[PDB]
Parts: sequence; structure tokens; C-alpha cells
Amino acid sequence: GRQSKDEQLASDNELPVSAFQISEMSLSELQQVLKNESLSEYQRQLIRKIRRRGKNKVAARTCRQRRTDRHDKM
DNA sequence: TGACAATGTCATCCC
DNA sequence: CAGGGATGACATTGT
Ligand SMILES: CCCCCCCCCCCC[N+](C)(C)[O-]
Repeated sequence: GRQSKDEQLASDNELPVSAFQISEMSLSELQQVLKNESLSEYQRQLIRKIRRRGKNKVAARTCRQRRTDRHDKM
């Protein structure tokens, strides 16, 4: 199969959570993660970029569906 | 491997 | 605040 780059990222950077986790975990969850873990700044930054992408791709989705839904047919 | 579809990324605006 | 939803353009990936 295959992995996301963000998964590779998280992995390369030894993040205590997964890309998937990162992006889907709830905010309060994430916050625990962040108050409890030793995370360089780079790792912190990373986690934020990952979540961004992570939420945006989902978002990209819909859009398109709506895009594609709304015109293509209806 | 090359076409064509599909997904992801990023910049921006928004709330 | 901040985080995060929309969407348009461009990029990478999948089949
Ligand atoms: C959707 C659920 C995602 C939230 C998962 C949180 C689990 C992270 C725990 C990592 C543990 C690492 N450590 C430092 C405690 O050993």
C-alpha cells in the first residue's frame, strides 16, 4: 500500500501520536498531548502543520463533492 | 510509462 | 486571540 507524507513526517520526527491522530484528535485531547509531552519546537510546529493539512484535506473533499454535486447534476 | 481522474497542498478570506 | 471551515489554483498520487 502506502503512507502519507505527514505520516512519514510524524514517523521521521518521532511524534508521540499519528498524523491521523493528530488531525482527528479533539482539541482538548491534543492539548493534553501537548502539555504532557517533550516536544521540540520543530515537533510542535510540525504538529500544527499536520493538523492543518489533515483537516484541510477533508475539507478539500466536501468542497469538491459540493462542487461536483451541485453542478454536474443538480 | 503516460493519460486522466482523484487527492492533497497552500494561500486567502472568513467567522 | 486561536483554530478551523471554503474555495480557487497548482501539485502530487493513484489507476
Ligand atoms: C483519537 C485519539 C487520539 C489521541 C491519542 C492520544 C494518545 C497519545 C499518548 C502518547 C503516549 C506517549 N508517552 C510520552 C506518554 O509515553
